[PDB]
Amino acid sequence: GSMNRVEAARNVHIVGSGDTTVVLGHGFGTDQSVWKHLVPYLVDSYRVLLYDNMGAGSTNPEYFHFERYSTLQGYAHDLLVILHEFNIRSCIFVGHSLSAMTGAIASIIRPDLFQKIVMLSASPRFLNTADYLGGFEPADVEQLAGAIEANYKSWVSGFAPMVVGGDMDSVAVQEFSRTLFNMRPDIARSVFRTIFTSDLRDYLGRVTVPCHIIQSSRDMAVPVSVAGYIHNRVGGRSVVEVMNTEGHLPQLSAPEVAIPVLLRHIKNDID
Repeated sequence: GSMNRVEAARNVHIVGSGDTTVVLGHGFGTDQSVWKHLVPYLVDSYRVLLYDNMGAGSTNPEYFHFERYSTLQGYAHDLLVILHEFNIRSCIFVGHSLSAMTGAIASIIRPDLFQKIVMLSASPRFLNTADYLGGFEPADVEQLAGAIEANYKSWVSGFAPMVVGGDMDSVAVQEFSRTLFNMRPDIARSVFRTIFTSDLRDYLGRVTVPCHIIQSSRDMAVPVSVAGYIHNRVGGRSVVEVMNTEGHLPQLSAPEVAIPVLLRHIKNDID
């Protein structure tokens, strides 16, 4: 029989039912399993579409890293293809980390396909300027970069607790290491470079669909002022909620706080 890796790389899964579809995208170093504490609460009222991105599940029988994955613009394009191929008419897009920005970029092109956007732990740019506080100076970025290919075994066990926060013993920190270990060393490096070189701040003014902007109050990757930045720069209506939590992946590490906030913003329009 013939072969096709585009279904396998995207790894599209659909579950539940309803008039509205909710699409779930994820951030660097993880996969669609990050939404495990969210999905059970959506299925009664919504059809839920999950997908994979940012080099997730590299070590497999058939995973070639395509050239559209060199930039975030290509991921955004690939998202629009997914929406067309499953005939989505209007959708509630929920994006974690930089998949929030890929969703934002796609909504500029086809705002009719998006009812709203829900951003979680999102940032338009990680690196600092004189005027803009991304959260990282060049030293910080290269420090993290340096250890990635020297040993991927030791980098993951040091990086994973740093991003997620709290103690290392938790299942959240272990789950993130597990998904990190599915990636290859070389693919994670090229993806890492794309993350920290990315700058999407100019796009924000073009976004016209409603955005709900959610994050942890102590995120090592995202200063609290970044939620306000996005809020002031988006072109349509928007709202901000800083949760009183720690970590870049609060849906996995603090579900008791994160999940109810996500459900409110998904189910209700901007009141």
